[PDB]
Amino acid sequence: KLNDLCFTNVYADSFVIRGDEVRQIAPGQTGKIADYNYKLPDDFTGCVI
Amino acid sequence: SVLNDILSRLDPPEAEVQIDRLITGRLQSLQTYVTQQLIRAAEIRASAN
Repeated sequence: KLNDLCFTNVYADSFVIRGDEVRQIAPGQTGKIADYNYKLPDDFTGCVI
Repeated sequence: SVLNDILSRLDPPEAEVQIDRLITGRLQSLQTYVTQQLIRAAEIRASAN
């Protein structure tokens, strides 16, 4: 349903992490890198690929 | 059963599910009490009159 909806202020995040830590980069999750390098907000409304 | 106790033990992110509910349940207590008071007040008003 992405196309039908319309949005402002879109941002793009770039980085490479190992497969094991892919779960960590998500809202309300804990990882060394997630809690020490890049932490997603609780109210995030975005899609990560 | 304690807001201080529940809050210390739980983080906000997954906190909400328990924090949200206690709030819903407590709201119920107030509404029953508030509604009850009005009926009681109405009875007293008739008696007063």
